[PDB]
Amino acid sequence: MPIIEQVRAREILDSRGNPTVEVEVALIDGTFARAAVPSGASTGEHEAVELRDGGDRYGGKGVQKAVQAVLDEIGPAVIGLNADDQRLVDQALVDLDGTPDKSRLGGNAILGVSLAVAKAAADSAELPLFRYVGGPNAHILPVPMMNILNGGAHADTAVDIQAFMVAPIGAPSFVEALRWGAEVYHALKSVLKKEGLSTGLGDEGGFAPDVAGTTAALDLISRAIESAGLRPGADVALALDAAATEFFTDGTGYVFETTRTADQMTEFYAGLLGAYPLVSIEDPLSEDDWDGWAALTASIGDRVQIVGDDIFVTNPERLEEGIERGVANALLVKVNQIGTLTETLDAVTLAHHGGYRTMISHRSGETEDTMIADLAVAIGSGQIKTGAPARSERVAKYNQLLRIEEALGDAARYAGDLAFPRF
Amino acid sequence: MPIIEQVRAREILDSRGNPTVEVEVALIDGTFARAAVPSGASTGEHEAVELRDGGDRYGGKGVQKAVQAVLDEIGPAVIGLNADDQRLVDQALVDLDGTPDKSRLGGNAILGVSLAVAKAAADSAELPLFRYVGGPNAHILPVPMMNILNGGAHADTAVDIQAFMVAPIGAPSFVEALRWGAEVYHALKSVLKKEGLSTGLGDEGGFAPDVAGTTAALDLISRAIESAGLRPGADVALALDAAATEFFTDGTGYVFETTRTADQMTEFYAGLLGAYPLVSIEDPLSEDDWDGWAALTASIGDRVQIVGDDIFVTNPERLEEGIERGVANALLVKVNQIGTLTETLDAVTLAHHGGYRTMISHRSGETEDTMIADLAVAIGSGQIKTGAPARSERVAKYNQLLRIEEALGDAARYAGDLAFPRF
Amino acid sequence: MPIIEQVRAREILDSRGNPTVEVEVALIDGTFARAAVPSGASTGEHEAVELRDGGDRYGGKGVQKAVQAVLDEIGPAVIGLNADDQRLVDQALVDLDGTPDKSRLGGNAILGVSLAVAKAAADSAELPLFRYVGGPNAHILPVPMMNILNGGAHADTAVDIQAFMVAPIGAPSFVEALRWGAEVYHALKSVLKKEGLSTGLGDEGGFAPDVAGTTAALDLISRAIESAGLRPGADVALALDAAATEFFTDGTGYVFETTRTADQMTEFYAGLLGAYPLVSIEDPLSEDDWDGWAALTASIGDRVQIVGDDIFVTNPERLEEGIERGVANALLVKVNQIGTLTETLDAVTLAHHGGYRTMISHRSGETEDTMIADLAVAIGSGQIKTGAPARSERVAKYNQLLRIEEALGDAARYAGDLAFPRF
Amino acid sequence: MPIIEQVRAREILDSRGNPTVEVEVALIDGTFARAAVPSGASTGEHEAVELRDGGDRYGGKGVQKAVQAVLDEIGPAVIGLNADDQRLVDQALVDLDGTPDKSRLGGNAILGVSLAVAKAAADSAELPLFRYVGGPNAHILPVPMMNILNGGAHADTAVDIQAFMVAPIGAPSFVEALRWGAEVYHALKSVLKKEGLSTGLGDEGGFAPDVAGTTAALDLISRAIESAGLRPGADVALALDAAATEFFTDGTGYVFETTRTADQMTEFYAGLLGAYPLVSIEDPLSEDDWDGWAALTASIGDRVQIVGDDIFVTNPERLEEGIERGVANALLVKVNQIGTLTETLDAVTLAHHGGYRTMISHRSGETEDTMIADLAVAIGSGQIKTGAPARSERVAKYNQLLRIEEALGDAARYAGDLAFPRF
Ligand SMILES: [Cl-]
Ligand SMILES: [Cl-]
Ligand SMILES: [Cl-]
Ligand SMILES: [Cl-]
Ligand SMILES: [Cl-]
Ligand SMILES: [Cl-]
Ligand SMILES: [Cl-]
Ligand SMILES: [Cl-]
Ligand SMILES: [Cl-]
Ligand SMILES: [Cl-]
Ligand SMILES: [Cl-]
Ligand SMILES: [Cl-]
Ligand SMILES: [Mg+2]
Ligand SMILES: [Mg+2]
Ligand SMILES: [Mg+2]
Ligand SMILES: [Mg+2]
Repeated sequence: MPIIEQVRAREILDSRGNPTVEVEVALIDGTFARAAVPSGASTGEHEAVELRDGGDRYGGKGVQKAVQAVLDEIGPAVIGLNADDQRLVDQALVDLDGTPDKSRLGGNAILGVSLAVAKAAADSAELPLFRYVGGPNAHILPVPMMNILNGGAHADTAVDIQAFMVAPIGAPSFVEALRWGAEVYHALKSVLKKEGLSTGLGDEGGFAPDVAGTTAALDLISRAIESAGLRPGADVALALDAAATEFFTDGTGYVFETTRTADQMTEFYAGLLGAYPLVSIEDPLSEDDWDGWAALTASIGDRVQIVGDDIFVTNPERLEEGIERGVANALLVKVNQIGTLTETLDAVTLAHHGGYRTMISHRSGETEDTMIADLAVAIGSGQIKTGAPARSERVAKYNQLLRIEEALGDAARYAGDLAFPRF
Repeated sequence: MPIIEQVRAREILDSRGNPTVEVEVALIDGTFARAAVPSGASTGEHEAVELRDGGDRYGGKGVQKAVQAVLDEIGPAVIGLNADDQRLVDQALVDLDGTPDKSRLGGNAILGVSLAVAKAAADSAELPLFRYVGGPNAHILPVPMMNILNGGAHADTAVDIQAFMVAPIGAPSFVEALRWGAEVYHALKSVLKKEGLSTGLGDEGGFAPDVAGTTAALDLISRAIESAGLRPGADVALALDAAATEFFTDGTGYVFETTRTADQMTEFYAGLLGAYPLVSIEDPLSEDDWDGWAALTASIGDRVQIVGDDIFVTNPERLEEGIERGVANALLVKVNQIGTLTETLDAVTLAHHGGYRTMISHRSGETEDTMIADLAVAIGSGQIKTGAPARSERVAKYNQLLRIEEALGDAARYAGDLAFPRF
Repeated sequence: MPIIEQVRAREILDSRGNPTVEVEVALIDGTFARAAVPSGASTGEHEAVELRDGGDRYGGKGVQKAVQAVLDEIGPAVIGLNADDQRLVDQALVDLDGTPDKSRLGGNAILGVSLAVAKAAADSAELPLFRYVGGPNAHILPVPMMNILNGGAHADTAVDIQAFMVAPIGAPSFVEALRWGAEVYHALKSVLKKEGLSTGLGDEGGFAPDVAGTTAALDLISRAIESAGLRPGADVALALDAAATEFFTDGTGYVFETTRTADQMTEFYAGLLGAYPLVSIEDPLSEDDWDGWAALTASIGDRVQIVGDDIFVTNPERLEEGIERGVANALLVKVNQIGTLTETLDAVTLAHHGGYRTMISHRSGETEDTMIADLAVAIGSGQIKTGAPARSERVAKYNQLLRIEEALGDAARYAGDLAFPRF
Repeated sequence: MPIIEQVRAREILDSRGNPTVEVEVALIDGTFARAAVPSGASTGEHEAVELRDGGDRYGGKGVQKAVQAVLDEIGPAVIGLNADDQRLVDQALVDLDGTPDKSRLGGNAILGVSLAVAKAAADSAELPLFRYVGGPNAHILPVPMMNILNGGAHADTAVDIQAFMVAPIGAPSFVEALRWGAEVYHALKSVLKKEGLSTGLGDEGGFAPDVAGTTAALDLISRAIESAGLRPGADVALALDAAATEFFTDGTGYVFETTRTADQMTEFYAGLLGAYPLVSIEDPLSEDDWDGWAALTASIGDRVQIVGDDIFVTNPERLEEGIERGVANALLVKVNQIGTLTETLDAVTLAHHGGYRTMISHRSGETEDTMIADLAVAIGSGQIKTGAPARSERVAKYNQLLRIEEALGDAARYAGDLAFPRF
């Protein structure tokens, strides 16, 4: 019987050396599971609240209050529940907290317990996590959307686009797709050395060279793909996270490379589509620019995937508003933006039912936890955004997808160019 | 370890007294599961082939060849496989057969093994079948689309529409929705007695009274809903299976109540939408009328759900062609039209990803097997078509949904009017 | 019974996106364990040989030959052995290979199997890995020697010292020591931003700012410690990896910041000891400069720990030669330099018996594997070198030490300033 | 789970027929273990206190108070602890007692519980005791230091040296080394019969013939080695326990064979090194003669192992003082001198880290318990002092080393002449 017996939490460090929550759940059958919670560098206004300790300790970023909340309140509210009743457990966490944004117990305390319970349920059932969450039909390995060059608020350069990604869509399999991603990243390291540009890594393991702007960054990436013996677009296509909220002024406009309107940003993005093998653009406009996004999606949404991150925050409520308004055609899925597995899967359901694609995403503050790799296959997103093929908080996810591919055998299918029908 | 050890089959009878396949699978951990295969009265041209024995025995409808195929060939090909690898098992069945339409081993032999393996995997994992297929997020109880009055090729009347269904969309829960369906069906029995019309049941448990046509049948149903103390549309809405292939002549047109064109049938259906609280119409045109369907879906598809049954036959290939052509907005899901659980779930995936709704369906020849009730919740269709609340091959499904609702507790949600946003 | 039943290997990626070996071992009692192998960016001449595939794939760095060697040859030679007989298993791996430097099967294939077997033995015995390797007396949490600023061959600067580390020796506990390391690293990020220097990370997660030389780097670190509210030396002391082989010419001398002799390098190092709270210096001279090292150890060895890395390569044979010659007073312990757990522990034994201290070390190419954290406590080194508190291939080790500290309860002791009696 | 459930004690007799403590521990998984406590004939001033009953019974040497202390107080303080947490259990015993020298509960009550818990933990983990204490690297069989001729306070003769030992350093294996020890002991019996000297045994199973002094005793032993067909020094070397405290007067000097100073005793010992194949001398000076020992160790410590017994009493505190002062180069390890396994292993750690060798030792009052044989291999001392190859309280240890050698197979290594690099 997979009845919850014990729930504990501890403070560990994330991949930027800031504290985060790790939760362990033990079931009465001796099943033990452990889940760690990611954290964003900068966050959407609309995200679930992380409980942070304040004061001097770790710059105010301690999570001892979250840890105490798991031991004093969450444990006692969920011990005796069946870990298979993920929706009951998640509803009891949400009711316990009693707030819209999980500001009392913290989204970080609550997601910790939610993910650990799911992991314990899967172990008890003797099923791999992808198969317990997705059922026996879970088999699709995601195209890895790999951040290899950074800009925006995440850089000390004149590039305002936050992330430049490669997507090995033409690969026959996920094992070959990871290798393609790795070989282009290694060749970009060599191209950067040869141009005398910096090869220091950012948070996501990508390079942050000081370059002129968006097209200069895309040209270096294209050179890297060719240098790896691969064809841009057919083999390795491109994607962006503009994260346009970071360069947007409330009620004013987009300060980009020139102040521009939503419609001008769209002309820019349209220009990039004509010049480059772009399959996806994330957050091309800001998190509350509902009019701009609708007009942009109407303009270019037939030609490229448009991903809502900060505009949706993995929230069914804000995503429903977007589907209604014809805003974006894809949802970035961040479990810690919403706080429970159940609410994450309701958002994925709302998207998938509504014709929108999904992309599972890391946070800039990640851990050795690989659960999003299992999530990406469980929900059959066909797309994952979990960093450069460097820094093991990113690579551990890619290694877990290798293991999932191997375990599926001839049942595995790599999403490849079927993730992006518009390209 | 849920390794397949034994696979046996026997000939049993379906709900019309014709033979069908039942398969039992035993795993090395002592797990035992049993699955029975439904059969259609009349079938789509494009369905997986049922192996039938021919000769005198049971009118040519014996399934001893299918039973022998399970023992001589399928068992030996899948023993030693892990029952958790549903896609490997289904691929090995499809490769074993080696034909497009499963004409060598039979769709009936193959689906038997496929469904029994899935059931055995769920038992081994100690999970209810809905939760093993759908994962921990499976929680949505379907609106029951209950056939209470028949016509077409299934009748001796002037009604050409095959099925008239009630849909208790306004109910707060599936337990109340089943009761509403039952009380309207009982009141329709009383209305029919009072009009001197026949109360003999058809295959699906609905009545087949000799009435004038479509609007006469809808009026009697509306009287029944009011007689039960319920409001037509707000509480109990209406749906149809025209099954228009049954009154279509190849290259000619629709002989309906008058020969009509696809566009004329659409004017008729449009007329019914203005006069009646219709939420869904299945097969309004014939199985290969791709032009007619596109024009109909363009005309009324914003106003009502349009379900493809015979046009799609639960086939990813034919459904892809429909999505491309803007044909229908819903897929009728019939596991035995395609032959494996895996191919059924790929069709559901293709639909759900593509913005199309799904409705799990019985066949006119059903069994005491309740697996489609678990399927409807697993895939979160929000809709099931499994007969009148009479004849236990129909009622056993409704009873299994009660048990699933009870087991989910406060996690259960009834789809209600959210299954039909267009109404 | 912990009899080895199955041995498998797969190619995964390390923290620099290059391939490495991961090995899984299953025992007949159902115990399953997984071990990943690290890889050095540049290597000592004397290290165990890594089998690499060559050709185009992953730049020649594929490990498919190593993976095949684990499946074709190692598995068959160790299945049926008791996983508790670590020395028998390691001797059978060494005899199987039949070469001095493990050049036939590869140090990477062999260490994979060695570490996985040890992990499986610990799981079977139901003991944490630190307690199975070190016995019930294992309780000492290491001072973390955290690389926060890089130079040498690992940089594009004028600093020739490869690694600048902080050592929180004055902390009351490992949990406080990790926090001190994290807060100084965060304050160094702020000091670097304020001097307009690069905050891109190197392989070990440290910063690589373009600075003048050794004393400029030490001054920035000292500013960071003070900025964190900590006292240099008393709270946070300093350590170096000169890696002097990287700037040494065979038979010629040390090109450093000026060509210098071994004795001149020693005058430099002696100067740094008078000016800075240095507790340790690794590889102050080159890997085969036996005369230089003896004279340096005689000169300053009473005043500071002198660590042999490339001079010893975790080899009992080369370490014995050093003890005999009065060369160094500490051994850097790198399991993959020697290839088996058993030979690693014989080197630690030879050192500890001989009055030499040990420091467990990461490689620049690391994985999500945390086994060296368990090793550092098992052998009671009191010292570990496993990166900056950034990049989870480094932080996962620090998180595992937190978990080990918590599990020991009041039995835990933090090595603190007792790791460095000379300071 | 190896949780302590029951702790009982009984009074048994030691090898001299005096009472001692035996402790049994039962764990909740059904593991049962038994440990007996040795006792010294005469003791160091600084040893842990043995609780003795006083009065008439067994000459005042009853241990009923110790037995009662195990049942009334120790059991209740350690039941519910994990037997794997040896340091927590030992700390709880030390805190319970609350005294420096364990004078309240008794070192004999406390060591009984400590050793039984360790044995129970090893059984629960299904590991031999040497492997549970020493980890998988424990493999070194000790040179047996076998007392074959006695003098001092342990005799009625003019020999003031307490123990004359043979050390079969040249043997290829422990099985051959035991045989060499046995054959020399049998030949010494024959040499003694032929000189008309007594063949009655002392407490340690050695002979106590009435001889002239030290050189007369060494000559008889040398004759015995030759008579066995072995070469003195190359095959069988010699060692001494002077136990010089027994012939030392507080503040006065050494009454030996002549009153002598520390420096004169050293001239004597130096003379014996020139004339005889001596590898080790234990307690050459008295337990508090810190100046004498330093000067002696400076004089001859390069030429022979100098073992501290009564000067260290297996106490980390007194051993630290010796390492600081350059006093001795080896620690005699007597678990009952300190009272817990944990404090014994901290003393071994302090020694081994500090370049000092260890020799595990029996007490003159021994039992059928063989645990020190497992300890000697666990800590890889390479040396054990556990009597003549006569009297089964001595031989049971040698028999247990045979069993440990056999169980290690080709992983076993005999320390041989590598235990004594100075010879
Ligand atoms: Cl919820
Ligand atoms: Cl869309
Ligand atoms: Cl998707
Ligand atoms: Cl298939
Ligand atoms: Cl649609
Ligand atoms: Cl649906
Ligand atoms: Cl070896
Ligand atoms: Cl030294
Ligand atoms: Cl050390
Ligand atoms: Cl202690
Ligand atoms: Cl020494
Ligand atoms: Cl030793
Ligand atoms: Mg974003
Ligand atoms: Mg139909
Ligand atoms: Mg180094
Ligand atoms: Mg003694």
